[PDB]
Amino acid sequence: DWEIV
Amino acid sequence: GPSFKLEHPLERRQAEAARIREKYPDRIPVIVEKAERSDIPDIDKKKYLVPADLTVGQFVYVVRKRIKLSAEKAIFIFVKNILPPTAAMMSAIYEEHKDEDGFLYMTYSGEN
Repeated sequence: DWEIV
Repeated sequence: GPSFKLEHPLERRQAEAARIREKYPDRIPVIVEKAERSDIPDIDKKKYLVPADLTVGQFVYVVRKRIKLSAEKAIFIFVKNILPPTAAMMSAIYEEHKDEDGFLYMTYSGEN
């Protein structure tokens, strides 16, 4: 679960 | 405090790094965790995929949006206890400081 900046 | 390496052995970390860097080739995977000695609140999210040319300062703002602090309270983000330059690109920080596992580890604190 990665925050796409 | 820093927990990602506590909670996952090298093999799982490297595998996740490889997975994500293949899926997003131009992004830098960053792990942001609370500095060991700080009582600042938790941030909403630990794992960030950042564009390579995002600046450090733009990233600090990104992180500050994911925490609840009264307006007078400070935040600081460190890489291996160095305060990086807000004008630097995340790509340069990654080159200097990336971990063996492929991630860039940063900490945040209410104290500098």
